[PDB]
Amino acid sequence: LGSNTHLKQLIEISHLDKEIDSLEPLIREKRKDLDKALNDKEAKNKAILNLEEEKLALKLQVSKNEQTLQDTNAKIASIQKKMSEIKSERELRSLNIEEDIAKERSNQANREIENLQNEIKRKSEKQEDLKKEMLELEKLALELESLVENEVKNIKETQQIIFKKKEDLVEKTEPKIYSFYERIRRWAKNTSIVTIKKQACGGCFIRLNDKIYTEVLTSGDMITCPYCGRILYAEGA
Ligand SMILES: [Mg+2]
Ligand SMILES: [Zn+2]
Repeated sequence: LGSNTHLKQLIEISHLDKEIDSLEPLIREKRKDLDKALNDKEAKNKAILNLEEEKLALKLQVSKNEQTLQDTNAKIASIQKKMSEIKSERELRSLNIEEDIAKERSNQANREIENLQNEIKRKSEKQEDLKKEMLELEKLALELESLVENEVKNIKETQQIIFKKKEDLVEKTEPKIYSFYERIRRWAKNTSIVTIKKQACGGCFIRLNDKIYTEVLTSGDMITCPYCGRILYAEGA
């Protein structure tokens, strides 16, 4: 089926595969502060541009309010002109009140415009803030980058050395045995070879029946789990 020396050979290889893989989180850890700075800087850059779209919409409102304020003031002017020419003096008190409503609407527009302009200003202040933060983050990225990339390069060279060792080991392995390993590794990755714990597959955790548990411990072969297909071994048999 396999044989214990073939099992040994695959255990050595599978450990070198795990080494190559488990160094991937290491590269990520090494980059964490640097990637954080770069990603925060990009997020703040987007926030500046978003705030610019909001300032644009607000500036459109300022302009719309400004047109109605122009209309309102023309109406005031027109009411006052009518008061000058008058007619009688029924309407002097009447027009004073017409004018008063129009004055109030013009006071509302002036307040609304001032309010919008205030919101615009707060956004421009926030933009200046973000811009300063972006520069601190660039300063940060530039500091971290020299070492981080050297550290990562040294780690890559280690994965190559590990792979070179794998080549040497694979070259000494019965091609059929290796391929049986690789076929399972396609889907199972680094849970390809597992130990028995309790009486269950160390990979799918479903209890192995008496016949199979005995077979793994007693016989000098290499057995696969009947539920998931993984290679199984007793840590010492
Ligand atoms: Mg008056
Ligand atoms: Zn299993």
